[PDB]
Amino acid sequence: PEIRLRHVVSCSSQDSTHCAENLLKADTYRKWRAAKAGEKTISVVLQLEKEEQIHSVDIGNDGSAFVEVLVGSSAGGAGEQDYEVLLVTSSFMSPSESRSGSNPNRVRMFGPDKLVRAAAEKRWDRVKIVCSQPYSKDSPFGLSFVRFHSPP
Repeated sequence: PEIRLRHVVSCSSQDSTHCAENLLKADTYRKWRAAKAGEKTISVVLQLEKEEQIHSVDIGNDGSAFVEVLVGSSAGGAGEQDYEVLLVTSSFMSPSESRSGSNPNRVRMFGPDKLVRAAAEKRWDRVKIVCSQPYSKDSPFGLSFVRFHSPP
């Protein structure tokens, strides 16, 4: 079942139109992008409506070369050293593509086997997504969408 996202807890950088809020539902066809070109990495923390176990993760790219997903809890606050990695840094774009802007919109699905199972074993209510683009400072980058699913 698709996990429901309540609100955006924090965002390192976002556009006035392509803002973090756009990721709360994949339904929208709305994107999240950096306020500016040339930020090597950008970040958002999303709050789930309830604490849940994550089974699968779909990522719709939008100009990023790498994407990482970490999981955390709103309970007892949430520190830097507080987020567990759920999906290790995954590639969506090559240096060449990143430089030329080719295939920025690649969508990739990550099932239970491609997630780290220590983190994937537990329940969470916070979700941190980190996007990187070290190969090109020419354009704003981010995600098109993100879908989390609980176990069936």
